[PDB]
Amino acid sequence: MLDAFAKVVAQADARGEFLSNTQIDALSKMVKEGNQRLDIVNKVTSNASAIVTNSARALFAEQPQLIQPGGNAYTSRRMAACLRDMEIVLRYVSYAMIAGDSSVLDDRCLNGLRETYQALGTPGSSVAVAIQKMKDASVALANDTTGTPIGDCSSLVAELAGYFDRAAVSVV
Amino acid sequence: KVVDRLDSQPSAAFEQTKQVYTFSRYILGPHRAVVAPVAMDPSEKEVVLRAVYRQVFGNAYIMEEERAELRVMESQFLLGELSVKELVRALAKSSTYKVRFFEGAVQYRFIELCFKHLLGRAPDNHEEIAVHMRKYQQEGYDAEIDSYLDAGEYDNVFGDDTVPFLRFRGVYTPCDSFNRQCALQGGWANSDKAMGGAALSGYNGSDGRQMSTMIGNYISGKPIPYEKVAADTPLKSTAPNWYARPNPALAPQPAYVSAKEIAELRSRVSKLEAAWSVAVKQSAAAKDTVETWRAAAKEMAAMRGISPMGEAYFGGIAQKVDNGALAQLGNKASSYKKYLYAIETDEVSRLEVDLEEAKGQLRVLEAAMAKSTPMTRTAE
Amino acid sequence: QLAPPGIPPGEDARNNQSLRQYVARP
Amino acid sequence: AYDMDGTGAGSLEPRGIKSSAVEKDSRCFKVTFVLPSQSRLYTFRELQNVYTTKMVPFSSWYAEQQRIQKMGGKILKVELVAGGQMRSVGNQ
Amino acid sequence: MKSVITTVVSAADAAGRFPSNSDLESIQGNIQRSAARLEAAEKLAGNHEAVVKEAGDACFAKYAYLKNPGEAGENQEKINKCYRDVDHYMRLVNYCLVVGGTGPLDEWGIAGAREVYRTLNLPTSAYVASIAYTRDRLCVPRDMSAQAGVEFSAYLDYLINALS
Amino acid sequence: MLDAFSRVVVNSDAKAAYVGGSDLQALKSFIADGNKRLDAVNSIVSNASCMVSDAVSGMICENPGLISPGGNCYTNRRMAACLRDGEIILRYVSYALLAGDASVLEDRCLNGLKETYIALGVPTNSSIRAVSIMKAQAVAFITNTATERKMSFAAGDCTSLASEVASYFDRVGAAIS
Amino acid sequence: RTAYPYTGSGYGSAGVPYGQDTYGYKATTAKSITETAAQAGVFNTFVKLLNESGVEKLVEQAGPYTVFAPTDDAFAALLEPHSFNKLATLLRPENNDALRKVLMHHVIPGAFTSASLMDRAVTVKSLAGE
Amino acid sequence: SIVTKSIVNADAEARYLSPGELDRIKSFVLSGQRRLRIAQTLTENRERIVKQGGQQLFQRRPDVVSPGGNAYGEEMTATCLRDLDYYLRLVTYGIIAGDVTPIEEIGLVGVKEMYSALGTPISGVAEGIRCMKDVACSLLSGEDAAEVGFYFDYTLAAMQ
Amino acid sequence: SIVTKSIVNADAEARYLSPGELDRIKSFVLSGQRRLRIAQTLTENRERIVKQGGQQLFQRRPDVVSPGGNAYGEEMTATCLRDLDYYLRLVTYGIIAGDVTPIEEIGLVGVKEMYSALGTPISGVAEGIRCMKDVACSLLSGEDAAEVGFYFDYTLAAMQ
Ligand SMILES: *CC[C@H]1/C(=C/c2[nH]c(/C=C3N=C(/C=C4\NC(=O)C(CC)=C4C)C(C)=C\3CCC(=O)O)c(CCC(=O)O)c2C)NC(=O)[C@@H]1C
Ligand SMILES: *[C@@H](C)[C@H]1/C(=C/C2=NC(=C\c3[nH]c(C[C@H]4NC(=O)C(C=C)=C4C)c(C)c3CCC(=O)O)/C(CCC(=O)O)=C2C)NC(=O)[C@@H]1C
Ligand SMILES: *[C@@H](C)[C@H]1/C(=C/C2=NC(=C\c3[nH]c(C[C@H]4NC(=O)C(C=C)=C4C)c(C)c3CCC(=O)O)/C(CCC(=O)O)=C2C)NC(=O)[C@@H]1C
Ligand SMILES: *[C@@H](C)[C@H]1/C(=C/C2=NC(=C\c3[nH]c(C[C@H]4NC(=O)C(C=C)=C4C)c(C)c3CCC(=O)O)/C(CCC(=O)O)=C2C)NC(=O)[C@@H]1C
Ligand SMILES: *[C@H](C)[C@H]1/C(=C/C2=NC(=C\c3[nH]c(C[C@H]4NC(=O)C(C=C)=C4C)c(C)c3CCC(=O)O)/C(CCC(=O)O)=C2C)NC(=O)[C@@H]1C
Ligand SMILES: *[C@H](C)[C@H]1/C(=C/C2=NC(=C\c3[nH]c(C[C@H]4NC(=O)C(C=C)=C4C)c(C)c3CCC(=O)O)/C(CCC(=O)O)=C2C)NC(=O)[C@@H]1C
Ligand SMILES: *[C@H](C)[C@H]1/C(=C/C2=NC(=C\c3[nH]c(C[C@H]4NC(=O)C(C=C)=C4C)c(C)c3CCC(=O)O)/C(CCC(=O)O)=C2C)NC(=O)[C@@H]1C
Ligand SMILES: C=CC1=C(C)[C@@H](Cc2[nH]c(/C=C3N=C(/C=C4\NC(=O)[C@H](C)[C@H]4CC)C(C)=C\3CCC(=O)O)c(CCC(=O)O)c2C)NC1=O
Ligand SMILES: C=CC1=C(C)[C@@H](Cc2[nH]c(/C=C3N=C(/C=C4\NC(=O)[C@H](C)[C@H]4CC)C(C)=C\3CCC(=O)O)c(CCC(=O)O)c2C)NC1=O
Ligand SMILES: CCC1=C(C)/C(=C/C2=NC(=C\c3[nH]c(/C=C4\NC(=O)[C@H](C)[C@H]4CC)c(C)c3CCC(=O)O)/C(CCC(=O)O)=C2C)NC1=O
Ligand SMILES: CCC1=C(C)/C(=C/C2=NC(=C\c3[nH]c(/C=C4\NC(=O)[C@H](C)[C@H]4CC)c(C)c3CCC(=O)O)/C(CCC(=O)O)=C2C)NC1=O
Ligand SMILES: CCC1=C(C)/C(=C/C2=NC(=C\c3[nH]c(/C=C4\NC(=O)[C@H](C)[C@H]4CC)c(C)c3CCC(=O)O)/C(CCC(=O)O)=C2C)NC1=O
Repeated sequence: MLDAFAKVVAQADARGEFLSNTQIDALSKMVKEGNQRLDIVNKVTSNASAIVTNSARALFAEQPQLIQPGGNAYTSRRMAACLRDMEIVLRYVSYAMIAGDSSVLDDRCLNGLRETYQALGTPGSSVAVAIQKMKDASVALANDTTGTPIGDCSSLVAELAGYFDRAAVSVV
Repeated sequence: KVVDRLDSQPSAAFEQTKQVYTFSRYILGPHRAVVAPVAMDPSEKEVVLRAVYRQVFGNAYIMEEERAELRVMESQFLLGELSVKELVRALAKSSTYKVRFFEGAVQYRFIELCFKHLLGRAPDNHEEIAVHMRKYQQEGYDAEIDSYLDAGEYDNVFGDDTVPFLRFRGVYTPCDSFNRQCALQGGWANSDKAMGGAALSGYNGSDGRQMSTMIGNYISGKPIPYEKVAADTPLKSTAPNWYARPNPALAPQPAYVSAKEIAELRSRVSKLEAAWSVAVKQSAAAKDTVETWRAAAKEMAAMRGISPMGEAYFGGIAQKVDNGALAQLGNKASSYKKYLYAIETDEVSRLEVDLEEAKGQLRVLEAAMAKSTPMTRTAE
Repeated sequence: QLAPPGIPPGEDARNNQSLRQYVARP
Repeated sequence: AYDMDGTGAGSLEPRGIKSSAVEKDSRCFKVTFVLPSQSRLYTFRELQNVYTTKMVPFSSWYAEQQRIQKMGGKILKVELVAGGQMRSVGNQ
Repeated sequence: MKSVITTVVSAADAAGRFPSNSDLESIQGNIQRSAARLEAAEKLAGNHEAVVKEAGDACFAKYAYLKNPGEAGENQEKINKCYRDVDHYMRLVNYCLVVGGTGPLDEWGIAGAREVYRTLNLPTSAYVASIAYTRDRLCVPRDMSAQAGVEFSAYLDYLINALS
Repeated sequence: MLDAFSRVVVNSDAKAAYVGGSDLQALKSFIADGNKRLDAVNSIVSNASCMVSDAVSGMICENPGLISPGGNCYTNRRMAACLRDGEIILRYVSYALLAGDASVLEDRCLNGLKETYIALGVPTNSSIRAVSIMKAQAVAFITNTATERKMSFAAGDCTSLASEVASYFDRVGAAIS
Repeated sequence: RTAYPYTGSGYGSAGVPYGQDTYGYKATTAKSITETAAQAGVFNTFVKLLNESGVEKLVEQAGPYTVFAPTDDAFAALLEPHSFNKLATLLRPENNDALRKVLMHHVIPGAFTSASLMDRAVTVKSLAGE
Repeated sequence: SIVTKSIVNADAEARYLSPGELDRIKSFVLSGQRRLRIAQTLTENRERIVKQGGQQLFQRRPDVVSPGGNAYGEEMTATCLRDLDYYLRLVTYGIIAGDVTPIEEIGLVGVKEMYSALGTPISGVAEGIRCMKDVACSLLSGEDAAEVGFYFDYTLAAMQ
Repeated sequence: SIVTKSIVNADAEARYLSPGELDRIKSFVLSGQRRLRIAQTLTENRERIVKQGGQQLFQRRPDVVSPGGNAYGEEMTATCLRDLDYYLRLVTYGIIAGDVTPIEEIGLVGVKEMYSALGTPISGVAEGIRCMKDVACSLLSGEDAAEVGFYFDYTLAAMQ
């Protein structure tokens, strides 16, 4: 686990180099973004229960065969384990958003998650549908004003969409 | 009562700038009052000295070889016993001034330059010009510079610490004298060596005649042509950069005019200003459709009032009456916005705008037709 | 997609290893 | 869909005028012509105006301009009022 | 007008100097302070008709003597020409925020207003009770940002200072 | 005229020095408290009109002899003049607060201001009382403790600016004294 | 009684025929660029160069152009010491490609009228590419 | 005018006017003195018609003048009676012309587009015309009211 | 349907569908899961969307239910809300069909002639559909409430 600032230092140390002036200014504008990054993380954790339980409700409506007897999410424990995995992935994606780096997300959330779902028999293509339903439920909740000053957050919301896409290809 | 005192009077004790300068062209351009403060830095003694050499020499260009005669009277200003009105007295009495504007100039041209340089004022009428000639013939050049400055006019306008500027006075005592000022300060990029012909008449730029045009307009009281007031003028240096719908700018005199297209233009202004006389008369009474019913519609709507806003249930449902001054009358935001679009919507204003676009085109098409015998023509 | 099993991502040791002593990763 | 699908001599469709317009072409001319009837003196139909100025699509100008010539008409002017010149794609 | 650029080119041209280093430095401050005051000009462009309506009837609720016969609100034609004047002053403040300084309010909205309000007997307290109302309705995080509300309420107070 | 960055060059020129790492410390403090300075000058010119009539009318309510026959604020020609020069003094004070140096208040405005008032007949003891009332208001707006006008700032303290501007008003209170 | 009547027949009309002559869609009286210039008698050198250089083929196309044709006195003003140094070699019979690039610079795509250019600064690309 | 409508029908057939179509014009021009009297007696009763005809409109439709209605305020009811004055003017044109084509081309073609763009209830406009017809017909004899009643009723149909 | 308009359009030219026309059919069958779910969410909120929509309509238009209005009385207001149910049912057909052609062929062709004959103000039916759009758009997500609102705005434009 290393953030976006330590990712630059880890690359410079293997070269034996100081950080040049064009690299410090690329890091001084990450500080300038700053408050806009913490506004995104505040908005996806304050609604973190609503992101999971709405995207789950919209996933068994499109795929009703998951909750039929014989489906992978039919029982009390198999339904609660379905909502559990979505909260874990959403937890680690917000860790990578506050870090600026997807290192913590694939260190300890995505390593072996694909081979876990093959062992259990869980359809990993339907798990990817659930990550994408949590993606746009939190992308749309990032770019609404609602107590924030007006400005451009377009590069940070594109960064947050990249973590949801990385988790959705590392699962199937 | 709009203005209360002119600029020819001293300023009152309760104002910073004068009143007639506040809505004149004074606020819009570079012809303003530069004042020397009480204690001057040597960098901001140049800001007062560059403004003097602009005005008193009339955008002539003093080379540094010929600024060397002025270092004696410059330093007497930089010390601080010569005020600005005493610096310009010695600068007018200089040698580089008398070579430029006196020793090749007709006596009309020298007085109208002294009216432009020492005062901010083109020469007003003729007997004022005549009395200023009638000191130089009797008292010489020396006392005649004390005529412009040691009268009441210089003290009331410039005092003793303002550099002279071309005054945009507001009130002009003949209205012709506004035209003289625009014909004398004729351009930011101009100077009296060019306008007086004092470079082309002589040898290698020296030995010039400083001869005047517009001499006859002083004696015979005759207006200046409008081209000399609108094409090369202080009004283009102090241009307000408005949107003006009759744009006052003089268009360039075209090559290839023809007497056919002048006759169609001359006719159509007579169609427009005859229509304007019969449309102005038609208006002010019966222009408005909803005006004869206004007293009948104002006597019908004067009941059912709800003081605590939110009445008029009309059944049990609720209605949201607002008691604003505008909406009580039934008006909207488009009720006051219609006054802004009355330029391409009114019939009395469409005629007058279309009339004066045409007399603009006619005044420059006619004047290009004042050219003659070896003219090559066109087929439109 | 993901780093090899066990390797902490972004903190590899073969980053700037020269060719003359580079060891192929099993 | 377009008039240049290869139909020519020795085909099943009768020989007619073929245009070089694309499917749903949107180029139109502006023409002017006079076209007398030359048949009213044995039909006795009503009298009609024969001086015409109208906008005609590119897709039909070959057939129309070739019909006005067969029937003795005279074309006085023609101009392109809609469309580009030597455009490769974008005439649709 | 009076902008950042026009003051540093007219003080230069009075001296005879090229655009110097302190000139280009002042135009950099036009780049930093830009997005604050271009954010209040756009809030005024899309919400002016609701501002002018609310600022206009504050003039007549406060002074209801204007609607008497004899005064400057005696019919529907003068009342429409009252709300029109508030929409002129509000449109010039939007022009001042776009230019950068007090260019448009000086030459188009102030220079002569002390004269045309005396002859036409228009009370000027009725003008400023409409401008002071909008300055006091500004809820500085709701309406716009906090730095836009500084730039907005600066020209609002510049206008009240000129009419009073 | 001068400002803050030009005083530290004029001082470092009679000693023929470069301006190096020690003299750069008072200036980096100046450029870092710059947004506090503009926030204080904005808070003064935005209330400039109402401060002067606050002050001239307070100069009357404590001294009724200024509106008496022959008093220096008797006609409308003289009462308006007292409201004019109050606005010039507040203008030249707020120039010096923006620059950071009273080098412009003391050579344009205050240089020769005292002897002018003697040639006119302006009482100096009452014109001190006007600037003193204006000092109480300018330190009230900077510290956001005006009782009837709350401007909206970010949270912090501007006590040094409230004391830089109090010395500017005391120069005017000492020059025409 | 008005100033600007409206055209049309029948009830609710003003007494002015449709289109001022009962001609809703009038025919084009104007002529081509190459012949409206040859008719004026002052674009003599210009039109002769368009025919000799080959640029006349695209000045007749239907594309809305805005030509800036120089008067015959303009082509006779090229005898200046400065401008002669730049263009005196275009008189050689082998420099036709250089003449086409100098002529095609005056054909602007689009119909820019003198009233639409009032107080507006516009930048476009000529038919030469600059 | 029926003279205009009677010639267009003949030119479409490309023939002279039939003997019957000529009887239309002489029977129409014969009644010219009568139509001038009818339309003129309505012209002298504008305020009594458009005002009485308007107030009755404000009792059968009290919402158009209430808060939120289209004609709420001094100005919207002033513009209210302006429309009524337009249509009483057009009805007198149709009486002298012997046709409804004056009313049709002025105030009936595209009327639903104009009023829909203004937010005005077209059903409330026709209610004011039905109220002006009763005031108008009460000042004329039954011989005349039955004749002028057709021009009022023809506009009501097109306005629905 | 999207498929129908592609087949009839390529029949008028007497040719096969092009790859650009077949991509629109592939792109449409891919969104079939989202369309069947959005239509289901509206069908489950009939009584709320309809009752909620007709409740707001009688506050913006209190005259339609007052004495004299078209929908005056319980029986009339019942048929009032009956019409809103027709257009809510048609909107669910358009969301599932992939286009607005079911809304047009059922209840938009001749709608102004139908409502002008019944005496109903067509401007009130468009106001009642705009109120149902706000209620239906408050039960959906960010992007699913945007497209469903477009099907409500198409019906109002064609109803004016
Ligand atoms: C709606 C989600 C889809 C789904 C989920 C589902 N998952 C499970 C079971 C497990 N999930 C894990 C996941 C993790 N373990 C970890 O350590 C981490 C962080 C690194 C994650 C994300 C594990 C270990 C299990 C098995 C153990 C357990 O029961 O907790 C199940 C239950 C499978 C079963 O047979 O019990 C479901 C249903 N399945 C779906 O159908 C949805 C598409
Ligand atoms: C993009 C997500 C938003 C948006 C964001 C902006 N926020 C801006 C400033 C700002 N943001 C926060 C939130 C954050 N910072 C924190 O310290 C904490 C909690 C510890 C959180 C949750 C704060 C506090 C601030 C204030 C910073 C300040 O103003 O001093 C901002 C820039 C401000 C501006 O330029 O106006 C932006 C753009 N704005 C948007 O439009 C989208 C919706
Ligand atoms: C209503 C709340 C006001 C009020 C306003 C009136 N103004 C009248 C005339 C008027 N106003 C102006 C200034 C205005 N015009 C501009 O172009 C601009 C800025 C771009 C401004 C601020 C002018 C120049 C005029 C005269 C020409 C005109 O009619 O517009 C007016 C009519 C008075 C009269 O006709 O006698 C009224 C009623 N009156 C009030 O009571 C408060 C102050
Ligand atoms: C002392 C008088 C006040 C106080 C002042 C503070 N203001 C602070 C920050 C601040 N002020 C402004 C606006 C200012 N900067 C400009 O560029 C212009 C005009 C062009 C002005 C008027 C800005 C932009 C800022 C920075 C914060 C922001 O983004 O809004 C401030 C914070 C210290 C600092 O950032 O330097 C203080 C303490 N605050 C008070 O509470 C007293 C009453
Ligand atoms: C008002 C009824 C007119 C109108 C007048 C405008 N005049 C403008 C400037 C101006 N006006 C005069 C006339 C007047 N001043 C005099 O000194 C004398 C005689 C001694 C007279 C009759 C003059 C000479 C000038 C120019 C002087 C100056 O500007 O200082 C003016 C401003 C135009 C501008 O700012 O560019 C206006 C609007 N305009 C009208 O629309 C009505 C018809
Ligand atoms: C460049 C246009 C090529 C290309 C080559 C890449 N090489 C990568 C890593 C790498 N390169 C070398 C050989 C290098 N080291 C040496 O000492 C010498 C010669 C003296 C050479 C040429 C090694 C041994 C390695 C691996 C060790 C390391 O990571 O530093 C590399 C990154 C690969 C990766 O991280 O997976 C690239 C991308 N890159 C291109 O795109 C074209 C094919
Ligand atoms: C008001 C608080 C005083 C007061 C003031 C009066 N001043 C009168 C004339 C006057 N005032 C000034 C001061 C002002 N002008 C400047 O240029 C500067 C600094 C740059 C300042 C502060 C001057 C120079 C003059 C004389 C010249 C002129 O008026 O332009 C004045 C009129 C006297 C009279 O009418 O005879 C008054 C009443 N008087 C007071 O009693 C309080 C204390
Ligand atoms: C150009 C800039 C600009 C503005 C400043 C506002 C001005 C403004 N504010 C409100 C409207 C409002 N403004 C507030 C704000 C407040 N009320 C309080 O009691 C608090 C003191 C304060 C918070 C700062 C509230 C609560 C409303 C809604 C209730 C109301 O209208 O009073 C309205 C009515 C319409 C609306 O809701 O927007 C308008 C025009 N609009 C603009 O376009
Ligand atoms: C006899 C007449 C008479 C007066 C008029 C007042 C005038 C007056 N006000 C203040 C004191 C002040 N005066 C002002 C001035 C103003 N307040 C504002 O908000 C406006 C901008 C401006 C009025 C238009 C301010 C801001 C203070 C500081 C306290 C405060 O009001 O918040 C002081 C000095 C300090 C004090 O006394 O506490 C005086 C003399 N006093 C008098 O004895
Ligand atoms: C029987 C008398 C007669 C003729 C000849 C005629 C020609 C004619 N040629 C046309 C186009 C055309 N004609 C050509 C011809 C040529 N391109 C070249 O390079 C060669 C120089 C030339 C072949 C010799 C081209 C390329 C077009 C299409 C122009 C375009 O699409 O831009 C068109 C436009 C309609 C259409 O193309 O379908 C007509 C009407 N019409 C007539 O009534
Ligand atoms: C002769 C053919 C003809 C007609 C009829 C006509 C009508 C017409 N009615 C108008 C407005 C109006 N019309 C009404 C009408 C009504 N309010 C109600 O409650 C009733 C249902 C209804 C009848 C009184 C109202 C209130 C306005 C003003 C709307 C507004 O100000 O926004 C306007 C816009 C302002 C103007 O008068 O210029 C026109 C042009 N124009 C024509 O050329
Ligand atoms: C699927 C497309 C479609 C539509 C829309 C449709 C409408 C329709 N609306 C009707 C009546 C009606 N419609 C309304 C409507 C309204 N009243 C108001 O106040 C509102 C403004 C408005 C909308 C809610 C009323 C009151 C009636 C009964 C009229 C009466 O009984 O006099 C009737 C006659 C009775 C019936 O068969 O139900 C039909 C057929 N039919 C269709 O096939």
